[PDB]
Amino acid sequence: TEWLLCDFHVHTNMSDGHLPLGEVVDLFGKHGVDVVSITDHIVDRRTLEQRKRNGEPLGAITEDKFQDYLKRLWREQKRAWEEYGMILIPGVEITNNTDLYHIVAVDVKEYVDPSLPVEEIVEKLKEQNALVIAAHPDRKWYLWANMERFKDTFDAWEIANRDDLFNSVGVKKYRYVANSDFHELWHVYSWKTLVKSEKNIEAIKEAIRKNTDVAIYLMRK
Amino acid sequence: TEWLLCDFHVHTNMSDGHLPLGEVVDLFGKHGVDVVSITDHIVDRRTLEQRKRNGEPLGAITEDKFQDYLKRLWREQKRAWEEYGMILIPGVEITNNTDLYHIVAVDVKEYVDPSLPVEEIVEKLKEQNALVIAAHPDRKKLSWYLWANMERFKDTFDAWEIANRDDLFNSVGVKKYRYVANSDFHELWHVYSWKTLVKSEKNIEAIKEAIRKNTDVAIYLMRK
Amino acid sequence: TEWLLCDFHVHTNMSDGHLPLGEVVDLFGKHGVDVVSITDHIVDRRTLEQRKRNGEPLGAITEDKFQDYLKRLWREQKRAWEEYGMILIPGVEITNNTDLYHIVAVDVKEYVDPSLPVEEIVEKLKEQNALVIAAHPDRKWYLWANMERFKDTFDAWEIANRDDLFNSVGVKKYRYVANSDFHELWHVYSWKTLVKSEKNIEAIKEAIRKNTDVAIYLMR
Amino acid sequence: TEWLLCDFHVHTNMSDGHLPLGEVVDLFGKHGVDVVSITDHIVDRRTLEQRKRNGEPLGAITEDKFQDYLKRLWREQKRAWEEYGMILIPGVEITNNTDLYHIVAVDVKEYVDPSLPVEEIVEKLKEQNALVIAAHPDRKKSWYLWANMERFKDTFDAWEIANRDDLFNSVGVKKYRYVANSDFHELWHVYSWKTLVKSEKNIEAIKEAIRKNTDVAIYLMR
Amino acid sequence: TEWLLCDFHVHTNMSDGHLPLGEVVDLFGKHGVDVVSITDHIVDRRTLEQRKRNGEPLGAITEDKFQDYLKRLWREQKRAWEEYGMILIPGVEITNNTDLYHIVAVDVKEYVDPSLPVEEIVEKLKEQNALVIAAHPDRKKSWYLWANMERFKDTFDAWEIANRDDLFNSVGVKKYRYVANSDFHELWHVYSWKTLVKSEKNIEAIKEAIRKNTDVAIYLMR
Ligand SMILES: [Cl-]
Ligand SMILES: [Cl-]
Ligand SMILES: [Cl-]
Ligand SMILES: [Cl-]
Ligand SMILES: [Cl-]
Ligand SMILES: [Cl-]
Ligand SMILES: [Cl-]
Ligand SMILES: [Cl-]
Ligand SMILES: [Cl-]
Ligand SMILES: [Cl-]
Ligand SMILES: [Cl-]
Ligand SMILES: [Cl-]
Ligand SMILES: [Cl-]
Ligand SMILES: [Zn+2]
Ligand SMILES: [Zn+2]
Ligand SMILES: [Zn+2]
Ligand SMILES: [Zn+2]
Ligand SMILES: [Zn+2]
Ligand SMILES: [Zn+2]
Ligand SMILES: [Zn+2]
Ligand SMILES: [Zn+2]
Ligand SMILES: [Zn+2]
Ligand SMILES: [Zn+2]
Ligand SMILES: [Zn+2]
Ligand SMILES: [Zn+2]
Ligand SMILES: [Zn+2]
Ligand SMILES: [Zn+2]
Ligand SMILES: [Zn+2]
Ligand SMILES: [Zn+2]
Ligand SMILES: [Zn+2]
Ligand SMILES: [Zn+2]
Ligand SMILES: [Zn+2]
Ligand SMILES: [Zn+2]
Repeated sequence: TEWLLCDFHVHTNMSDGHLPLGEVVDLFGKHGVDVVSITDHIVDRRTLEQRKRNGEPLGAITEDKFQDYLKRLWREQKRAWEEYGMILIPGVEITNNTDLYHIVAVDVKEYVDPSLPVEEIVEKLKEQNALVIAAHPDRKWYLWANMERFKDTFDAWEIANRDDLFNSVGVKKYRYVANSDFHELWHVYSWKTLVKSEKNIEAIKEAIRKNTDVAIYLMRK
Repeated sequence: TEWLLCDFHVHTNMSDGHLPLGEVVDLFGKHGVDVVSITDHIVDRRTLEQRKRNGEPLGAITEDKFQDYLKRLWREQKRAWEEYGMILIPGVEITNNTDLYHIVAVDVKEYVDPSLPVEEIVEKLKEQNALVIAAHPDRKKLSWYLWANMERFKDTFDAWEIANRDDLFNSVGVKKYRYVANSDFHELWHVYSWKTLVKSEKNIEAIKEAIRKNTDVAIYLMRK
Repeated sequence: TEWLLCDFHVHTNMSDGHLPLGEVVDLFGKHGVDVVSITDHIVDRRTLEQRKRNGEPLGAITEDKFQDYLKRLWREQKRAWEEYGMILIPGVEITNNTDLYHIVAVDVKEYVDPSLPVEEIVEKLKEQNALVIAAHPDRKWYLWANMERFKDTFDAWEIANRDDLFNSVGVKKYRYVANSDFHELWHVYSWKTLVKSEKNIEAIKEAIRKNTDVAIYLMR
Repeated sequence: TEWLLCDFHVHTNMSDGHLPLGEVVDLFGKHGVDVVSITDHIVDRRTLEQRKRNGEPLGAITEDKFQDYLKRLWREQKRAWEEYGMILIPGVEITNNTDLYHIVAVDVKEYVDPSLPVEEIVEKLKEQNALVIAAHPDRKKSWYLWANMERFKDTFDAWEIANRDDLFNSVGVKKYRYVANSDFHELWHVYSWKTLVKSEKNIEAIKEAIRKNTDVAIYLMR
Repeated sequence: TEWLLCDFHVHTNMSDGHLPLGEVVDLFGKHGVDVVSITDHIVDRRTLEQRKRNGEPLGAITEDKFQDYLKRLWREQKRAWEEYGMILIPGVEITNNTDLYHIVAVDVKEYVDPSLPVEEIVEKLKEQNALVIAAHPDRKKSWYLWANMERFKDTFDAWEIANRDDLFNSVGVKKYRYVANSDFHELWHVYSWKTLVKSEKNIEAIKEAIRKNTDVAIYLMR
């Protein structure tokens, strides 16, 4: 166990990020990030159809393309490791804009319908042995309004996002992670998670879940 | 360079803490803290006179007793190391309650008058090779002088408290200032608090260097 | 705020243009351009060494002369202003003909090695508070093959050059500018940039970066 | 003379657009377009007969209804100006799908038969003091106008150098007079290339400016 | 051409000012100064050696760090304009405490050795297209420039007629070209004499206006 620099909340142009998968990997890799998870949006059906009909970009991975999406991440795991000794973890941001809950899952293997209740989504992700994070809206909300309700539900809560800290997770002593919520280049510099863990995916998930050796770290230019 | 667990803002019953020094050291050592600074209060003359006048406790080390205070900590350095492999750094909290600024000095050697202007205090502390932290008032707390004037003091402090007890102060992070996180310990239960994790060799000069540079510094919430 | 006529991509005989600096400045001045950047080439070493070897002209400012070049441009800012109320901005075209990227920097202060990676080059230009443009090759290329990758990299992309529009910039809704890529007198008639901005260098760079009040205009 | 943002090529559900007239106006108004022309289709006889015959929608304003169509637009001129300070100009798209020329006319007052020769159409429109633009087929879609550009060099006040999200290099390379429009049918077509023109904010001044074409730029609304 | 409020003589903690660069900029920005030049000291060799030797602070930017100093100022040009619409101009105070001439240069691009003769300094600065001002010693403080005014009649673009809260009648009585600045080191020095100049809001226009000196006034900010 050394301390690893991690970012569990990162988007590409496969959903609504600015940048291609390869480039997001090169950026984080060249900046010494040890562990990154790609968490592109899957979206509730209302939101997706609202976008289709207004001719807006979907900004999401469709259920039909989700397998092809994970396949791209499976392949990038290889490049990320061989080129940077970086651990890339396939994930997803389960994004419900109708009921206003965004849930990040790390080490996902199957699509989960974002329109399902929070507990069913989470039970589904736990059946996949994914890590489950309550994401916090970025500075620029159902989970955060009902934190006591969801106390044993999530493995960790976002205490930090972009350049912002959220005192409510700390005050309640909840389990915490800190991520960039990356969409564009300059978001690479953000609060990150430092975790004391063997450098393998099961170990990393365990360490976040335990949350006894997890700190938050602000990466600056 | 392994990452070390650090708390640079800790008080004992020598100033206004609830607990005896020995007991504070034992508690931090048994909780596996790697670096602790004891930063008991020195307070401006006017505040002292006022407490003296109201017959309330001084809650501070007097100028006359400062070397005796340092002498207790130097002996505590020995025990801290022998019993826990812990680095105790003598420090102080320079407490101006008249003008409302609290400055934590880590690895202090000489008394400095808390009444002086901020930059005079800091220049004095730099001559001693002490690490100089801008302390944040705790949430159980007025408009505080350093925090109202952050841009003015940006090149004055080696670090600002981004966190204190169980609270985070987003202003530090938003501006990307150098940061530390401490307990501001007074009571048993303040041991469980935000702390600083720093990548550094386990020696006092190396630790101060790491904090000043502030590129391998994280914050860490110690829980029961 | 008035809309300004700008040309951010212009060469002189100090690199590979046909004309003297003074004459290029007058030409643009007299045709009523509000903002012009002189962007003479600096070239990667491999390409310089090749030309040296084949006895071909360098067509570039050498690293050693780069300050003397900018010096000439500082002096021309004074004259361009006094004579024509025109804003001349020192610039450069970072020309890598080994890996085929040309990068135009507006309000450049220091030489940047064109042999560096694109991202290193750009981060260096941003450190100088320069405006960074993806030059498109004239109709008579690594960046254009990799536009998605460089989306957050450039402040703007050439959507037009000489008399040619490049549909790919627009189709992608990328930030755009339009310039002459001037080398010859007749290149003064070309696609140019109309930008709504205060008439000052910082304001202009900001308005190109924002790109919300930027149009293209054909000078005939 | 400030620079006005303009769209001279917009359709409503009165021809083959998807949207109510009122909506179209509200959409352009609230996006800060200064000048809009509604240019619904009128269509050559042969095409209309063919459509009637196949039971297809006409997607055109009939000759019988043309004046009612203009009346709908005159009333919207008032609301466009009052609500948004926007100049709405009644126009039309003269649509010959038999010989393949689409001609956009801005500030139209009378119906003109799309089956007439290009040149006779343009003369009829110039007798009405209408601005006359050669419309370029949108990318999604051999066109007569565009195949015979030299023939029509002095025929049109302007050619479409841009349409929806596409640029057509042929107009610029020839250094012809140009405008850029949305060719709007669907809600999302409001984000398109548009024309930026330096002009007094009135319909005669505007038509004059496009015609001169020396203070005309194109502008991508995103 | 409206009248711009200007301060061409301001120091930061990078030389001997009390305040961070960012603060200085924020202070002038929020007080509505239109144009500021940061003019930290560069100092003659002999003075620097003397200071090193006495263990005093250098209170200067070294030749080695000059380009980094300018880089700090270029980045602040951007933030000054974006946050305040203020023009920040990189400058310098050429400080010869051996022969006693202080020369302020506005829009500087290269380091110039303060140990050079007055005239050689000014030529080097005019080769950079910098504006060149004779700085007047502040009152709190026999100076070469001021003792030899006739000698330097056509040497400087302007002389300091005012500094902090003091006016120097010698410049006006001679009817020389003038500017008025704060010579800022401490927070309270923002309230000082300043220059009001009728100019287009750009650095070349501004330098030209001061140089002509026919639309330049002095203004006490309180
Ligand atoms: Cl989020
Ligand atoms: Cl999001
Ligand atoms: Cl405190
Ligand atoms: Cl306290
Ligand atoms: Cl030690
Ligand atoms: Cl090119
Ligand atoms: Cl070229
Ligand atoms: Cl069409
Ligand atoms: Cl159509
Ligand atoms: Cl009218
Ligand atoms: Cl002075
Ligand atoms: Cl001084
Ligand atoms: Cl400027
Ligand atoms: Zn997103
Ligand atoms: Zn989200
Ligand atoms: Zn977000
Ligand atoms: Zn997100
Ligand atoms: Zn206390
Ligand atoms: Zn305190
Ligand atoms: Zn406290
Ligand atoms: Zn305290
Ligand atoms: Zn060339
Ligand atoms: Zn080129
Ligand atoms: Zn070229
Ligand atoms: Zn070129
Ligand atoms: Zn249609
Ligand atoms: Zn058509
Ligand atoms: Zn069409
Ligand atoms: Zn149409
Ligand atoms: Zn000074
Ligand atoms: Zn001086
Ligand atoms: Zn002075
Ligand atoms: Zn001075």
